[PDB]
Amino acid sequence: DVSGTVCLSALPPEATDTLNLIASDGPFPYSQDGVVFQNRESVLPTQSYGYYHEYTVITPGARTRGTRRIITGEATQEDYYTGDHYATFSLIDQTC
Amino acid sequence: DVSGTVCLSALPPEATDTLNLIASDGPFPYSQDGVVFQNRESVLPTQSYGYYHEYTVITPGARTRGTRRIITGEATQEDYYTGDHYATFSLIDQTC
Repeated sequence: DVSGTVCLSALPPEATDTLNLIASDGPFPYSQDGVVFQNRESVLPTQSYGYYHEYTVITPGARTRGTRRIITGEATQEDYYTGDHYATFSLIDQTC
Repeated sequence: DVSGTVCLSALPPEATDTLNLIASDGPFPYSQDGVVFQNRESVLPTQSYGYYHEYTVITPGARTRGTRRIITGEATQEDYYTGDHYATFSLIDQTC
């Protein structure tokens, strides 16, 4: 289940950075940016393989890619944030 | 993010000195000159560890290393100036 909606303004600023890169199709900072997200644990609605893609949201100060991601679906503005390495997701509302 | 490009001629003269030392591979005045800059806060573009190195830009009169630096990247002509101890950066344009 998607745990609600979150305003874009409420997320870390790097989430805005990631969305702006998704809009331009990159170039992306990481080679893993834009891979398919398999939705293994069925947290997001079930779709055919390839429907969802994942992108890094940089965490300043982290030594790795960290745990923050944006997952896109194919519908307009269907963008989900996770800050906990895919345990929970929120739909992003870009209007607030 | 990088805050734009600045001509070398518009930076303190000490920045020209530091760039000349980088071109000759030293000798450098400070022991810390040439160490890797980790880019921990993700202000500069994400790159592999060791892509960036740091060099002192002397501040006249200072007893310490002060707050001015050049950060080199591995690409041709990729040099960044900070006058505020890594909070902000500008790309240096050696052509002007």
